[PDB]
Amino acid sequence: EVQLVESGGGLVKPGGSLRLSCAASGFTFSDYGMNWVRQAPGKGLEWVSYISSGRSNIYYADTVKGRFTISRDNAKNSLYLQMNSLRAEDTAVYYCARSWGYFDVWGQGTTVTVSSASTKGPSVFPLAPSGTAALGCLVKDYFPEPVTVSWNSGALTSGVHTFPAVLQSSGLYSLSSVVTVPSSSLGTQTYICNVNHKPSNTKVDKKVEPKSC
Amino acid sequence: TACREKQYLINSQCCSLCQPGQKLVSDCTEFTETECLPCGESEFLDTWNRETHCHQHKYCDPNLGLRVQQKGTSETDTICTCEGWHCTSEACESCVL
Amino acid sequence: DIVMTQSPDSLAVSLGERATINCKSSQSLLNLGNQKNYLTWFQQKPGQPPKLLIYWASTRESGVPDRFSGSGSGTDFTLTISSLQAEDVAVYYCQNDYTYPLTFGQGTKLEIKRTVAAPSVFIFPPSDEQLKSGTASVVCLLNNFYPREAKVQWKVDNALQSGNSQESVTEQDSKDSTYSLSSTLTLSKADYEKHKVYACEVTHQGLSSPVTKSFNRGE
Repeated sequence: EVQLVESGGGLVKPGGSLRLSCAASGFTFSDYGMNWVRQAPGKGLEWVSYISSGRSNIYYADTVKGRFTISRDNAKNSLYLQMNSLRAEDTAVYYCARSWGYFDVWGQGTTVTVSSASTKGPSVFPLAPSGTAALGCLVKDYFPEPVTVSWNSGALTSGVHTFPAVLQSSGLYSLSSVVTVPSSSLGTQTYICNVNHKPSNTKVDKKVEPKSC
Repeated sequence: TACREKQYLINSQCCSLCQPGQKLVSDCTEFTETECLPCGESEFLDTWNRETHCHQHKYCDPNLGLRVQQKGTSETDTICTCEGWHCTSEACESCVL
Repeated sequence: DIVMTQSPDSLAVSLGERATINCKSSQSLLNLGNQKNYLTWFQQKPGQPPKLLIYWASTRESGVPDRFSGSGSGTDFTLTISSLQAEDVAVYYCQNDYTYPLTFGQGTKLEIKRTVAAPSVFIFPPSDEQLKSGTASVVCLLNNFYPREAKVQWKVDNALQSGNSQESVTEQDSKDSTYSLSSTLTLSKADYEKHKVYACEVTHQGLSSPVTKSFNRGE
């Protein structure tokens, strides 16, 4: 299918530099105009730059003029954004979006956090249960966003709720994922939450199970 | 017989022209219809035509003090202006302070 | 730079009804050449990129259902979602496709109005693992409720707590339109072993009366 896949985001110190990549598949990459578009956490969409399909003409948004540089490698089916001297107003999710007079296909985005601070991997704790039973995971004290939680490696998805993270007094982030399952399957079926926090290279599988007395 | 509006003649055959934004890849025949193809993302053709190649879009170098007044479409070329700045030539290929 | 300004900022519409989001631009978006108005509508469901709905102000993208309709001309346009559907819940953006820089509207959060549904409350004691580090998180879960207004009150040994808790709410579900909420009371291991009964009291329109769920520390 038509695909755009961004990579190269992460945590970065202010005034430092970062290079984003977008790997295209499913279409004649050389035929389309390629765009970068960003969305700061909580805010709306900001078009960042454009690169044409013909003689690869380039346009930029003023707010990145002089600092970002867009380019493409049609042989490699890749689009690139070299971001230089990142101020912290650059923190956003950066979207890859092809265009033929409108952005009709977008990537899933990669996150870029322009921060004073260091990465901190989350700590994962069970939420064990007592018709329907609820169980879950507390993913506590991490920086920066995002953590992604899955259940049974992607097999359990019905009734999963992963709550938006909250900012803790401590400066760090914490969230929880919960799921409701048949009570009859509590002794039989194994429930595992899988937490990935990329910027700290943290992959954790906590096996939530009912506590014994 | 003479050709109707928006048609062209090729070997005493009245063929339909190509609508704007589209270039010709095949003249018609007594029984098939003229075969056109859309212009490229960075390409345009502004008239009913039997051209075989689209035209490339105007680029608006910001070095030359240009802003894009209207973006290029497949049936219209880009339109460019200056922005603060004031244009030198009447055709406005470049600007100045 | 063109400026796209949307109205309303926020809109709640019942199922089946017609939603109306408006957009005004500072310039005109009419290409006098091909006579097209270069306005574009996007839908952004959460955790997803924006999804193209309508371009050229009125032409619908392929696969967009007929209940999505674009209208307008010049500097004033409209996206009209008629026969509103559970999965229509998103943020909608209009977008200047006329020139560079390409500029979006600020957003319109569409909510789906739904019948009353009571929360389903669960209480979660802290893990022994979390205690071994000196902190105690106690989670209350309000699962699948509507409308969004719900009061959660923590109580330790009937003592009404304040200040030591944080709320989190999921986005409105695309199938059943309910919300979900979690409240987390955070204490030190010290302060947490000083008491026995931990409870949360939920108050919501769908319930008959405020619901409490609790546990005794240790059992």
